Amino acid sequence: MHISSQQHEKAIKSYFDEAQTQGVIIIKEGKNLSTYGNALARANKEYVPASTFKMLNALIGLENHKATTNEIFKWDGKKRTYPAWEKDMTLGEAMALSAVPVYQELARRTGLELMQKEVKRVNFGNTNIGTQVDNFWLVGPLKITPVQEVNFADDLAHNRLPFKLATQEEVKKMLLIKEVNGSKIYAKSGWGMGVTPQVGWLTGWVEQANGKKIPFSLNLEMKEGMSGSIRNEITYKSLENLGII
Ligand SMILES: *[B]([O])([O])C1=[C][C]=[C]C([N]C(=O)OC([C])([C])[C])=[C]1
Ligand SMILES: O=C[C@H](O)CO
Ligand SMILES: O=C[C@H](O)CO
Repeated sequence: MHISSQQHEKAIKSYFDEAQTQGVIIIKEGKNLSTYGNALARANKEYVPASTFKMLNALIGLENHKATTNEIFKWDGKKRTYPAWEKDMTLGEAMALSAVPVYQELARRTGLELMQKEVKRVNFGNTNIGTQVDNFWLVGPLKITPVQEVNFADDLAHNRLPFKLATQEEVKKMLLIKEVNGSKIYAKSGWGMGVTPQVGWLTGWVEQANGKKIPFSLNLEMKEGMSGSIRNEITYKSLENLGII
């Protein structure tokens, strides 16, 4: 509309600056990528995917019959970092809670050889999973750029990934995080705990009421003390500033 690009860029930059971190949000409209934020050079830099990999882990596990969407993964009874992980849950529940143990079990079911084949087949990030099937998305060697993440989101949103349609639809159902006046936001957060500096992600898309899908990827540095919700807050403020929601 009437707001200048200068003003949108200043606003979105300010959301990162006010959080006292450095980051970017990339938005894709059709084929065009737009880069906003306070550290634009991050757009083509590699970071661990962290829990954003759960989207791909789920696609792989479902496609390869290593789980179903109704299967309840039982809690083993051992102490976890958060109480919400000390419970039985499905893949979709684990997606929302970013329950690493569930997705480590899924990864171990898939196994190293198949996992590597599938990550290569999808062309995800640097494509390298190394030798440890249960943490390769967390500590390396798998890495991905924000441009690659928004492009993955665009692929999933439009059922373009090399998986069955129904596999993609199943995973997409797991990713609904917010509804805002008629728009739906599908996304997965990431937080690279135990990498340094720590990366934060929120990668997904907006499905507008008219059916248009607008992929995005937020990437920032998570600082001591920071709440995970800052990823969501910056994302929503940016999308709102641009009129996408
Ligand atoms: B994900 O939301 O980025 C996520 C959830 C839980 C835990 C981790 N990372 C993690 O446990 O990393 C090690 C390095 C294994 C402590 C990430
Ligand atoms: O990393 C530190 C902050 O961006 C300072 O305002
Ligand atoms: O940039 C994105 C492509 O999707 C991966 O090489």
